[PDB]
Amino acid sequence: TGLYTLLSGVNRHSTAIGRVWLSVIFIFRIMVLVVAAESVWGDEKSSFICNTLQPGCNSVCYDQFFPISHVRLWSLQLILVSTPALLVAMHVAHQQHIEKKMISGTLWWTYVISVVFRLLFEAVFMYVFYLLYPGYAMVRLVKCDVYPCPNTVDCFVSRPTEKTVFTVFMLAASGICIILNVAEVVYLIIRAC
Amino acid sequence: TGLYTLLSGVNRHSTAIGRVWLSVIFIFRIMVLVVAAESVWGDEKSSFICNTLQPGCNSVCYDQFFPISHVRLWSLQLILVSTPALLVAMHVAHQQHIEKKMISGTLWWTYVISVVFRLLFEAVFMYVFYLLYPGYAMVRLVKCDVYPCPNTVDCFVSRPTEKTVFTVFMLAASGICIILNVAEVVYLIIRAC
Repeated sequence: TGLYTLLSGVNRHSTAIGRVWLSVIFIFRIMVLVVAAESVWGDEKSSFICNTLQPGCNSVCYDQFFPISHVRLWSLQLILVSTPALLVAMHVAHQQHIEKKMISGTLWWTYVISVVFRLLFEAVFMYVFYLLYPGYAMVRLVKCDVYPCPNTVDCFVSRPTEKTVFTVFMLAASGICIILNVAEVVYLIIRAC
Repeated sequence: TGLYTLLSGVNRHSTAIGRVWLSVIFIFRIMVLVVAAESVWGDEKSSFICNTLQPGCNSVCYDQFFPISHVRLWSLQLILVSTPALLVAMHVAHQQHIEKKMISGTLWWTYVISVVFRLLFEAVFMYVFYLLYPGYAMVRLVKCDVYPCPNTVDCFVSRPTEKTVFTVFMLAASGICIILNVAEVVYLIIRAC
């Protein structure tokens, strides 16, 4: 869990919000993603079927309706969100090594910049999820007319309801993280002056 | 066999060529067609297969390469060739009935016109066979690119060699019939003057 708290962005300049609340939500998202990765999204493509005899229609319809899986989007979001925290940690380690082999304002500015970047990454991933999948709910039946499928064919999705439940969980966690990051930057600015 | 000789065109004005030679060739063609109709052309479409998974490609390729079967063409040719003979026979019966209830030149002209029409029908059927199937030989493998078949597919024909043999027999018989009809009209014209 120490690696997770390091990836969250815990810093010596962090207040209570960034040290005890943001890290817990980060670990919660990690755990939910680990639980839901291969259990429920494992057979997303192998169980995807369409009512047709046309060869190759299943693959093209699946690619049309799922350009990128939800789990991969969440994994990329977590990696990109955790990147600035470890960047700051490596910078701190470099500064301490330089001190050993031989100010606070630089640390403060680095922390606020990293928090802003985390907020930006979370916001852009929320926006791209909204673009790709406008509704939080997943439907049982989809209509596909991509070549080489003739006319329009019916295709059926695996586990729509469980995927909807996990999507709601993940979106709520991301929204809470965005709100907490905004509160963190506002609190730091207020404490500055 | 009497019905066959009636359908050949035997008339009281017929010479030896039309009475003993043409009728025999007509009966020979009838017998060969009866032998070859369903024995060798029976499974022409059910055994026609193509190397593909595309639904509907077998039927469209068969229709593209065999617009009308050889056996049906020969049957239509025989029916149309035999039509003028029975037309003449019915006209003779009508004339005899009119005589009973109450010249030779009319009979002579009707006979020559019927022979000319038989020659024309045989010639046009030979020409249409040449148009549809330029080569007398049938090939084992054909290349088909008709929609919905993707790209070009290989399709295989049933009994190409036996069909080639029977085609040669039928074409030779038809050519002999054409030559005999031309000889008949020339001989009748010569005897006229």
